[PDB]
Formats: sequence, structure tokens, C-alpha cells
Amino acid sequence: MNTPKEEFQDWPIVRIAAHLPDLIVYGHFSPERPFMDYFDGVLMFVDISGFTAMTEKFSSAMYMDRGAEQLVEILNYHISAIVEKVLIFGGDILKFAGDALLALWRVERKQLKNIITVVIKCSLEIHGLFETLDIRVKIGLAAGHISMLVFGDETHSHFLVIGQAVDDVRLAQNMAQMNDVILSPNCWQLCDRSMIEIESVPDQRAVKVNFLKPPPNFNFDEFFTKCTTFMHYYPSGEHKNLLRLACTLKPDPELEMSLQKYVMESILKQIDNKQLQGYLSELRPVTIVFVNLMFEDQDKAEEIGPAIQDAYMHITSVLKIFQGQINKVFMFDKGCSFLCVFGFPGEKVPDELTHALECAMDIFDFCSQVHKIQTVSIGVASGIVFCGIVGHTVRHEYTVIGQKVNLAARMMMYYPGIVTCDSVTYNGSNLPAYFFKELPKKVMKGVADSGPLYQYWGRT
Amino acid sequence: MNTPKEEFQDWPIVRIAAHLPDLIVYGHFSPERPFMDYFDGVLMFVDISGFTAMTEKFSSAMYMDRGAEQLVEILNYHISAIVEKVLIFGGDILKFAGDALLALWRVERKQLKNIITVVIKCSLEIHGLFETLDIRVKIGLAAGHISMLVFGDETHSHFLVIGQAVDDVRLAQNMAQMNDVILSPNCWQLCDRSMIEIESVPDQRAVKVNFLKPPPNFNFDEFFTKCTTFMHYYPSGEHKNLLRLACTLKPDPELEMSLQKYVMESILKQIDNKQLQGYLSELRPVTIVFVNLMFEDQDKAEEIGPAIQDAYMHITSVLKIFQGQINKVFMFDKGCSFLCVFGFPGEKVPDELTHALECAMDIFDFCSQVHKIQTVSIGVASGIVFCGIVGHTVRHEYTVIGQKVNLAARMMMYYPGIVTCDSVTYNGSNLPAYFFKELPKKVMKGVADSGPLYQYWGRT
Amino acid sequence: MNTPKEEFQDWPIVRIAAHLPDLIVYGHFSPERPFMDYFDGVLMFVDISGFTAMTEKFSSAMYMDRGAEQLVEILNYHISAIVEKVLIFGGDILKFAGDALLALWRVERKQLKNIITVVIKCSLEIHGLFETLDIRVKIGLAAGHISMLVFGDETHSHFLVIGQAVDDVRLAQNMAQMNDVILSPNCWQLCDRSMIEIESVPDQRAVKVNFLKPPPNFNFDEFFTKCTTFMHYYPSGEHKNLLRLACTLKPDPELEMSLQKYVMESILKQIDNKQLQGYLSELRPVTIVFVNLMFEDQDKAEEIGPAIQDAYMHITSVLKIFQGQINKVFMFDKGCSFLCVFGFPGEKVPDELTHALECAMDIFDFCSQVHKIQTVSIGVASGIVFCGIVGHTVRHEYTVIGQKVNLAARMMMYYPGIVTCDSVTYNGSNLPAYFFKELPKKVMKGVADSGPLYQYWGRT
Ligand SMILES: [Cl-]
Ligand SMILES: [Cl-]
Ligand SMILES: [Cl-]
Ligand SMILES: [Cl-]
Ligand SMILES: [Cl-]
Ligand SMILES: [Cl-]
Ligand SMILES: [Mg+2]
Ligand SMILES: [Mg+2]
Ligand SMILES: [Mg+2]
Repeated sequence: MNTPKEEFQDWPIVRIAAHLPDLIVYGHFSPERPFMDYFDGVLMFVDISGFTAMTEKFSSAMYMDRGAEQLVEILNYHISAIVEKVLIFGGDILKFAGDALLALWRVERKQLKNIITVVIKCSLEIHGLFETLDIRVKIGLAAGHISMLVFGDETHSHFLVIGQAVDDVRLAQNMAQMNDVILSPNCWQLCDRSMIEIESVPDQRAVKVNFLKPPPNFNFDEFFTKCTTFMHYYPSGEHKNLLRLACTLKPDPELEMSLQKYVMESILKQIDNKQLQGYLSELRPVTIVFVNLMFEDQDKAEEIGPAIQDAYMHITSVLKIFQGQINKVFMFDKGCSFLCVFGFPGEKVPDELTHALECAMDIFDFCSQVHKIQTVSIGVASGIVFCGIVGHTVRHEYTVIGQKVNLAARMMMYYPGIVTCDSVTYNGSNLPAYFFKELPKKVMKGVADSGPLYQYWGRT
Repeated sequence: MNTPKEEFQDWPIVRIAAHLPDLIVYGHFSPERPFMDYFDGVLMFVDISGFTAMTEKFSSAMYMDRGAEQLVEILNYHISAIVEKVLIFGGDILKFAGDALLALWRVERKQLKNIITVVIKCSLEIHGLFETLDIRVKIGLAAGHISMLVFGDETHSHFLVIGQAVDDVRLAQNMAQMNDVILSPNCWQLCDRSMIEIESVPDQRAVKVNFLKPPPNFNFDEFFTKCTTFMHYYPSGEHKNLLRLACTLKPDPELEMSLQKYVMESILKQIDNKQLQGYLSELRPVTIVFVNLMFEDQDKAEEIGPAIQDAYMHITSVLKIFQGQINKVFMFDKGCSFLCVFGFPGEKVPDELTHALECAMDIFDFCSQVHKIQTVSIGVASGIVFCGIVGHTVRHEYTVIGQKVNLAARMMMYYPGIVTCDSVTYNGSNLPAYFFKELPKKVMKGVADSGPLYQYWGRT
Repeated sequence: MNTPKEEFQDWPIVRIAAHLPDLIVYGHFSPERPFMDYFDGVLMFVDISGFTAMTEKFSSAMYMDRGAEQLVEILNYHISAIVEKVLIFGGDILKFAGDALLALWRVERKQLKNIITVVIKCSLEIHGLFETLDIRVKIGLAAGHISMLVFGDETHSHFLVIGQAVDDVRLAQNMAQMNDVILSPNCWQLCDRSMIEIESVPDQRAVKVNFLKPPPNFNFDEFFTKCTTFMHYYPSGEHKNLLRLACTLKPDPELEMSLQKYVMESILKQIDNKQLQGYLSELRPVTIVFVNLMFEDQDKAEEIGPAIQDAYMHITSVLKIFQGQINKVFMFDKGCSFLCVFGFPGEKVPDELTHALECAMDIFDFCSQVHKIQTVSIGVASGIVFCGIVGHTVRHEYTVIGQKVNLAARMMMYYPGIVTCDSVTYNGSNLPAYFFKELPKKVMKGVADSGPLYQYWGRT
């Protein structure tokens, strides 16, 4: 009797799970919203400098109208290799945002010290990969208490991580010079200082890794193996040749209903082989609406979670009206940021600019009154942005990359408490000039020369 | 000199052969119609109870408009595993019909007794697979003389199996309680009774398998191996890692011309990569026209074969006019049944209901006069039905599943000799009310409450 | 720590490289046009007789409108096996043209004698493959100096090989009887005559291979292994299981920009998953415009290269206006031939016939005045031709096959110095009858009975 080969089955549920971390796929938590969970772990925030600049160059005539295809290919070639390392070292990729990603090693408190060594080793191997293409890898690490919030409505779900370790990991990555691995103060306080050799960082308690200095009988493979005891989903035994246990998920309509809620419709269409793969990688003209909600205490999930859910319910209803979409949510700019996009697949519409502005104003008005929201800031920028699936075959997400994405984020940060827009949006909108105010030009982190910027004052 | 890997070649001919049994693929018989062949074997009829009910639930809002995709995924996950067992145990899957399938082990008369043991073992392993999802597997087995009929025209071919073993296998499966394996009387008469332990079945000569009771020196692998001598296409040697020898078929335009005639155009389009895969799995509104032809002796292929071919030639010409398609033909309801569908891919048309009724009347009028056809009955029902490819990658077919499919079949059986329709069809058709007669409500096997039923009396 | 499977990555650059020889993929030469390179090697020109005739038969009703699909499947089944042999024996496939291909073994002068033995062995194994389907394999071999010319503009590139060995290989193949391997005179002069047993060919210095007659201690595997020292891209070591080193190419935007210029837009669309695969294999009505440029010395690349580039620049600009495309360029008919097509994917347009004729006249007028071009001849024929991707998964190209392709080539050869057309083109064009002249019928190599032929005299 034969024992024939079992071909890998790429069921729709498996394809869906590529878009999500193990934290969600194997989380099986309540469908109630907001939902909050608390745990400890080590975070890694990896950023490829320089793709944002390459993006503009891939629109040029030398690319012969295949810029989007070339961009995604070269980006994914590099990001795939970073994803593989993270996964092989036992991490869970939580999210991609542009040319960066955030990974988590969730463990019990007693295991943080050892897992920090694992993650540093991983980081140094990732630093390794690229001595190549004007691009640099910067890595920030943090460790400690982490909260997760899941929010949404009956057909859409989103999650976010919250807390000091989350803020620290982004602060650490922002200090990295072009190839550094930076540890947060708490990470450094919890790590095995007898093996990790660091330099200090000016006016900073975070530190920079120089190298690992193992002791005499230390063997990293044996050490790693001990650490895998604490890794619930590390592929093993018959499945040790897989990059994710998620590749083995089996059809289950209840689970698939739950997971799909995290994924946008247009991506589900592709998964379901109802649209040609070529069409989700595009350089398309869009308007970014980058919404920031600041709270008194941005580390306190039980406080901020209800407020986020409240804001989300309104945000989603006005985006529906004005035809925009939430691409990503994350803690960023000392609060909760929503990266919204006007002109994604299926929503390229005339009067997009006007709509983006009216939507921004509405969200500003509403969110300003959610009582625990202290300040709302919204940046609106329009231009050609890369929209597509970034990552590895086994772990990837739809994201946006572009100078206008960065501009909208910087506007929102440098002009708090108001709705701002760039010149393209201003000049292209239907709206009368006196609905706007031309603003003082501010020198902004990583922004060459936006032309004039404006406040959208509204019909007031 | 290198000996490089030879990648599997999924030629169009191989993709076509997934849709057909070895009985056709390797049959090389005459293109003349009707064609009849006679042989012996063991039949297995496997039915998943409960998908028909799940179908209705996959239209509900909880499925977020991906019901067809979820349905097919969960169905195929389960059916694939059953197909694999059948194939590994040496069976030929003849046909899928909804959530059931029919498999054949063709052998010489002397080998029936041993092959029956093989098929029972297979059955018990399939019974095994599912202690899981409100779904149960019921299996009926028969053994003896079998006839095959091939019928059609110059561009379409169909086949069917005929005879007492064929009737017995469906009778046996209809008696199975929710997880039973039932043997037909003749199967029980031919089997190795010294190993097969059974309970009797009330008012029935068919029996129920409890277990296999092998003798002392018996080894099933060694036994199976002896049995493989009689299996012409059992994958072996270099190809022992394949589920079907058909996976090795090589391009051959003559053979492909012959095989394609069995496959619908829309499926050939997909095979030929002229349509997105996503589009053949759908929950779509259709009208089922279930045609039953009864003969004096439904086991006598040389009698009934010419009549079937005659009926087929007319059926296909009126379906062409009224825009319907034959989905399946099989012996069922004490005669030859044609499962016809209005509104398949490419044939969603306005006035579908009217057309389905006019077509039914025409077929009724014509087939009533084919002299060896004793009675014609036709049931017509309209609603949302699952249309898509069911089975395993290596062996699968386009089929329909739905409460309205079952209703049309039950109408045709419980209201013989006339054309009947359900309320949706009646209410939605163009036709005047006096073309119909409201009928007495009958309590019908596996039907909750159809609203009123009607006879289509016609313009008479 | 796991070492998980690395799935093959079919990046766009790898898919592009399937369409090109190693001569281009790994050539890294100047983007300046014309560019010329000089080297030595052995050429093999392999032709499948009989597909051109099968093409007409695949339009018949027996193929049930899947003729294009059946044709390509059976063609590629056979051509794939020939491609595999060529590649395993270390050859570079340069180009496909219809049902023929041209392969190169580039080596230093001292290695020609040994590599000729390798290529003969390959040839005899290819002769081997087909004792099968009215089809025969004819092979011509040549060896010596070869020149390469690359020509084009800022977004399109083409290459061609030039010289006596190039002319000899096509002459050798034209003398092959239905299964022969023929050596050019120079090939025979350079080969190891002590192992190669030949018959002479009447009124010819080329010879026919009967067999290899190795000496006593000769071992072909050991011999081949020595020869692989001279093969720069022979897959080896970890990659010895690959048919091409090109399957390992990694993303590189500079290289991809360069390579894509050789590939037509419609094929790039498919590579980029922006169109269903099914659509590039078609039997479509087209007009072939076969342009031949004769020079004084067709072996002298530094002479003819500037002229070809000049002609190309005009040809491409008028084809753009009249909506045609260059499918292939090669040395053929004692000069440089351009195989142009009106009605490819995306360019099916009304008044195609007229356009093809106006374009032909324009090209004739212009190219006649490029001073080193001695004579221009252009044949124009219209009919159903097979258009699609021919070859192996790892090495394939878009090409055309059809009786009208052959007719246009034969017209251009047998009616030099003028623009000619067939009856379909004449009868179907918009143009007045007196723009044409009916011509004497000539008996033409491999052409049954074109109806009348005409000169396109023009408005003169
Ligand atoms: Cl997050
Ligand atoms: Cl998000
Ligand atoms: Cl049947
Ligand atoms: Cl059927
Ligand atoms: Cl060439
Ligand atoms: Cl070419
Ligand atoms: Mg970045
Ligand atoms: Mg059923
Ligand atoms: Mg040829």
C-alpha cells in the first residue's frame, strides 16, 4: 500500500494567516471590543533606511512603467531575509509599516534575560546581512510589560501593542545611527550584562550594542535550544523544516471568520483568486490622512482602550462615507495613530482631495470630544505612493511607502492640535481658499522641502 | 554531466484527467454512441451527511460574503481525505454528486471476494477519519456485474454505470444510519464471511459491518500487495509516490480531444488559464431541472442505452435553446436522472425561470414518446445553490450542492409522471397562473417545508 | 535552531531571464548602440519539421476551439525535451524562431575541437528522442568565428549573431534530410575526425554524421567533465540540480532594467501577473511583414552593424505609427531579416492590412537609401497564425508559427528588391487595385499554392 507524497495545501485560511502574527492566529480571545491582554516580552523594531527615497526614483522614466514591480521585488528580497531571521530565532512579526517591522518574543518574566540574548544575536545577524542600494538597517530593542488591545466592529478587527516597552522600542530605533542596534534602558537593565558589550549613547540612557562576549563554556545552539522550551509555537519535530507553525493551519470556518476580519477586502479578493496578483503592487496617486490621538497616559491600556474603540467606531463610519480606509494603526507620536488612505484599490474616486479634507475635519471634531482624548492632530498629504504586499511569502502585509506618507506623519507631529495639509492637497481640492490658512514653515525630521503647508481651518 | 530535477509538468491533459475516472482516461473505446461495456467489480458509495444544511448557513451574514469560499474549503478539506483513502486502497473514483461520491474497484470475477475485503477495510478507515461540523459519513457497498454506457454527440460525452450492483449500492447507502458501512445482499453473499463480522438490518437482507476479524496469520499489507496484481493502474515503482497514474499522462492531442468532451466549457476555460480560479466557486441563484426517465428494466444496458442516447440528443438541443446545462447524469429514482441547471457561469440570463419551465415541458413531451421510456418525471426548484469544484487536487469535479437540488430530486420522485415546480419558480416565472395547478403537499424524505408545490400543466 | 526549507523564488528577474540566453543575461556590456562583440564557438540549429502543417490542422473543427492550447502543449512537450538536452550538454539557447531554435557553445579557439564532439553527441541524443506526430528533427552544426550585434534604442534592445559560421549553420540545416545531423565544412575541418564517422553530401562540402566511433579508453562522462572547465555557467556544486544558473539570479534593478528591454510589453505584463496566462497562446489573424536587408558582406559586423541600427531606428518608428511589432530579427536570406507582425496582443486594429502595406512601403523607401544596404525585399502575408510561448519553463520565447509566416519569408526571398503581398492582403486592403501588380507565379521552397501574388507598387 502506497504512502504517497502529501502536497502542501495552501488553503485560504493559511493564506489569511500570512497576514497576521501568532499573537492573533493562535490567540483565541473574546470577540468583545475593546479587548485587552497583558504579558511580558522583548520587542524588536527593524527599519530599512532609504526605501522611502528609492520610491520616488522608481517613478522615473528609467523604470519604463515597471517601477512598482521593481520596487516590490527589491524590497521584498531584502525584507524576506530579515523576516526569515526573525522567525528562525523564534520571533513573532507583529506588523509591517512601510519599510519597517515590529517583532515580539513573548515570554514569562523569568525568561526575559535569556531571550534578550537571543534577540540581540538575531539583531547582529540581521545587521550582518547588509554590507551591500543606498540602504541601512537600524534596530531598536526593548523589553518589559506589554499590553495588547483589540478593537473593531462586527466585521473588522485591529490590534495594537501599548506600554512603556512599546514607546521605548520606537525611541531606541530613532536614535540608531545608520547600522546600530540600540537597547532601551530597561532592556539593558534586564539583559545578561556579563555577555553584552555596549557603548553609551549621548544624553541617553539607551545603549548601543558593540558585540556579544560569550563565556568559556557557552554554546549558542545549546542555549537557543533551552530557550525554545519557552516558545509555544516554535516549529519542531516533523515540522522543523517550516518557518511558521501557521503554515500547518487547517480549515476551520469559525477561526477563518475571526481572522479574516483583520484583513482588507481587496486582499481577501486576491487570496480568493478573484483578482490578478499583479494589481496590488502599484505606485498610485493617493491622499494620506494621518490621525494622531494623544492621551494623558499612553501606556495605560485600560484607560486608553475604550477611547480608541470609540474613536475607531466614528473613524470607520466617516471613512466609509468619504471613501477612505484604515491602513494601519499603531502607537506613534506620543499617542495612537491611524494611517488612513484615500484612493486605495476600488476607491479611486473623483474629488478625493476634498473628501480627505472633510473627513479629516469630521474626525478632528468628533475625536476632540472623546473625553480621555487630550489632543487630536491630523496631517493630510497627497502624491504618488507605493501600495503593496511587503514581507515574506509566510509573513507579509499590505502597506504604503512614500515621501508623502512620511510628510503626513511629520505634519501631524510638528503641527499638533490642528488639521494640516500639503500644497498638492490644497491646490487640488474643491474648497475655497479662505477655508485654509498658510502656516509658518517648520524644519521637520526627514523632510527636504514640502512647498507651503496649510491648516484646514474649515467653513468657520 | 548533470541529472537535474524534472519539475512536475501539469499539462492541460493532466488537468483534464483530474475530472475523469481511470475507466474513461485509460478506456480507449469507440467514439460511436451509445457505447456499452460490461465488467464486474465492487462499488462504494460515500455520502457526507450535513453539507446540504451547511450550505444554507454559509449564505448568512456571519460569512461576510465569503461563504462560497469557506464552504468549498471546508468541504474539500474533508472530501480530499476520503479521496486519498479510496485512491491509496486502489479504487477509481467514478463521479462526485454534491457531497457524495461513487468509487469502483474493477476486477475479474475470481478476485471479487478478496477485493471486497480491501474495500471494507478502506470503508472502516474512512468511517474512522471523522469523529469531529454536524457531519457524518455513510457508506454503502455492492459487488457484481456492472455495465457502462457512454453517450453523447460529436462534441460532448457522458458516461454512467448501470445494473443491479449500481441500484444496490445506492439502496445500501440510503439505509446507513449515521456512521454505518452497509453491504448489499450480493456483496455479503460474495465476501469472505469468515473475516467479516456483521449485524443484520431490519426488513432488509443488506447487512451492517461491525468489524473485521482477521485470522491468525493474516497481514493486511501482504494481502493488499497480492490484490495489487489485479489493479491495472495502481501507482508503482518509480511512481509509487503518486496518488494516480493519470498524473503521469503525456500530451497526446487525440486523447485530449476525446477526454475534453466530458468536461464543461467553463471548466476548460479555467484549465486553460483564461479565467481567474476564484470564479467557479460560487453561491449563485439558479434553477435546477431534475429529469427522471423510468424504463421497464433499469439494469439492462442494451435496452436502455439507445433510449438514453435518444433522450440525451433531444435534451441537449432544448437546453441549448433555453440556456441550461447538464451537470450530471446517473442512475437514481428507479431510472436515469439528468441534473440540469439554469444559470451556471456564462448562462445567467433574464427569464431563466420561464425558460426552465418551457424546457422542462418540452423535454417531458419528447421523452414521453421515446418508446422504451415508461414514465418521465421532472422536478424544478429555484434558489441559492453552491456551484463549484469538489474533491482532491488529483481527482475533482464541478458539482452543485443545495437544499433546492435535493428538493428538485424529491419532487421528481414523489410526484412521478408530471412536471412539478416550487413556489420560487412559480412566483417568479412570466407564465399565467392557470398554466399551473397547486398540488397536495406530500411529506418528503429530507425536506422541511417547501411552501406550496405546483404542477406545470402548460398551455393546455 | 531550525534550518528550514528555502522555497524557490521565482522573482520577476528570473522570469525575465527565461526569455534570454546567458550571452545576454551574464553579458554586462555597454548600453551604447550598435554594440559588437567577437568570439568563437559551435552553433547548433535544430528544426522540427511539420509543425507548420499541424498549425493549419489545429484550426479545424475537431479541436473544438482549443486548437491553440493543444498546439502549444504538444509543441512544448517536444521542444522542452530538446531544450533540456541542449542545456544538460552545456549549450546556451540563443533564440527560438517558430519550431526551430539556435544554440551556442562559446569557447576559446583551442577548445573547439573537443566541444564539437560534445555537441555532436548532444545532436545524436536529440535525433534519438523522436522515433514517434508527422514530425522530424533536422540539425545543422557549424563552428568558428562568431560576432554578436546588439542594437536598439533607449527602451528596446535586440541582438543577433553574424558571420560565416552563422550562415553555415543555416545552410547545413537546410540540407538535412528528414533526420540528419549535418556538419558545415569548417566544422568538419575542426572536428576530431578520428572519432566522427561521416558520409559526404552531393555537390556539397558539408557532411552528414553517421556515428561516433570512440577510441578504446574513451569515456564520455569523463570527457564531458573536462570540457565543463571551459563552460563559464555550467550549473555545479550546490546548483548541479538546476538546468540554468539563471534560475539563481537575484533581484537587481539595474540588471532587470537592462534585461527587460529585450522582452515585449505583453510578455512583461504576463510576467508581472497583470494578465491571465491563457491569453498569450492564440491562433489569431495577423499580417506578417518579413523584411530583408541585403549587404555587400553579410559576415562583417563592423560594416553591417551601423546599418542595421539605422534601419532599426526607422523601422521601429513606422511600426509604432502603423501599429506593428518586431517579433524577431536574425540573419537569414543572405542578409538581416526582421519578422514583423500586425495584430499581436493589444494591436488588433481595423485597417490592419492597409497599414501593413503602407508600413512596408515606407520601410522599403527608407531602407533602400541606407547606403550600405544593397537591396531591400519585403514579403507581406495574412492569415491565421499561432502566436505564443515556445520552449521550456527555464528557457522559452514568444514566437509565431504558420503557413503565412513561411509564405512571407519565401516571397521576400523569391521576389527580391520589391514589396510583395498575398491574395488575402491584396483583397482585404483598402487600397485601389492599380496600386498593385499581379506577378508571375514562382515555384517556392515549401509552399503548396498561394493564390495569386502581387507586388505593392504604391501610389506611383
Ligand atoms: Cl502595534
Ligand atoms: Cl494595524
Ligand atoms: Cl454513474
Ligand atoms: Cl455525469
Ligand atoms: Cl540570432
Ligand atoms: Cl530577435
Ligand atoms: Mg522607514
Ligand atoms: Mg448528500
Ligand atoms: Mg521550421
